[PDB]
Amino acid sequence: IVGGQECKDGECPWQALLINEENEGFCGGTILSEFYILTAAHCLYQAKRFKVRVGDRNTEQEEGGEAVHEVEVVIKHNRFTKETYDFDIAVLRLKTPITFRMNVAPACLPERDWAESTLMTQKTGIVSGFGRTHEKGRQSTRLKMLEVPYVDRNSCKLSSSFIITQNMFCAGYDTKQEDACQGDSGGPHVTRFKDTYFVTGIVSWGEGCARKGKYGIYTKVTAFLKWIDRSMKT
Amino acid sequence: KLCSLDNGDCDQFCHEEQNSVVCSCARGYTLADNGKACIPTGPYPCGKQTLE
Ligand SMILES: CCC(=O)CN([C@H]1C=CN([C@@H](C)C(=O)N2CCOCC2)C1=O)S(=O)(=O)c1ccc2cc(Cl)ccc2c1
Ligand SMILES: [Ca+2]
Repeated sequence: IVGGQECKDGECPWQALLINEENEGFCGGTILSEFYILTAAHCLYQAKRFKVRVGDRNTEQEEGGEAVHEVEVVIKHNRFTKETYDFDIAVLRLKTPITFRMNVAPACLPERDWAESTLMTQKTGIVSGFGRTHEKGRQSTRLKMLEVPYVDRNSCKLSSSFIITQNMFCAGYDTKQEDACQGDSGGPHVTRFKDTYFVTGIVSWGEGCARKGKYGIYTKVTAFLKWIDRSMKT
Repeated sequence: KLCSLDNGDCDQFCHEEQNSVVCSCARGYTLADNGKACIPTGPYPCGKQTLE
């Protein structure tokens, strides 16, 4: 996360982190239920063996809520393509169930029509992660969050050197130096409505981080609700 | 009108069916007697920041 702020106690409880053999994070995820994590399909080509960590806000100190979970099944969308990052979505089923507590809770899945008409028309959404704090910099030891405006679709297409498919949407700023970055991929984009948080996106890609005239591109979760429902029953 | 007017007075999901507003809730909640509010069925319901 470039710019933004720290998540305070209990404010980002649906955050998950994908960790490698060295206990280093490489991607984010969103807790959907006691057995399932939402992430980006492209993150699956970044480590041979990995686990999932939840309930963590500071990677440098033991806080009391941290839990590591092993992955039982990896369900990647069969239409994912590395060429364009279309269908950049995957669900992970864990071997053991997540025990909810302070800093550990799921985000809600919304219904498609209502989410597209009411959530995605709000002024802003919220992105979070332990990713790079600068395009060429290092990953954050603190969990960060950032309010990102929804961006007009035609404006986003005009600014982009890569295709924006029906399965993507844009959020962020034109010139203000705030955006998601490397290591945040797969993490949550949520929208608040009457104090309840609904998953609206997945951190996917960008031409660098926080560059002028460029936006953050997110997987459009509302187009995959039936797909997610199928994956969570198998 | 209907769902376009303050979410139809619904806590969460709003749908327009025939001539009237119909409210519903996310998995893990049930609709209250008033047909508008959403009640969590158990501890740590989806979408709520944690206090305890
Ligand atoms: C080594 C991985 C890497 O550098 C990825 N990052 C970006 C650099 C190029 N791309 C895009 C243009 C890309 O490669 N794609 C090819 C396939 O079609 C889709 C585009 C990157 O994504 S990054 O680490 O700077 C990065 C990653 C995720 C981001 C997510 C958001 Cl919301 C905003 C910026 C991001 C930057
Ligand atoms: Ca910690």
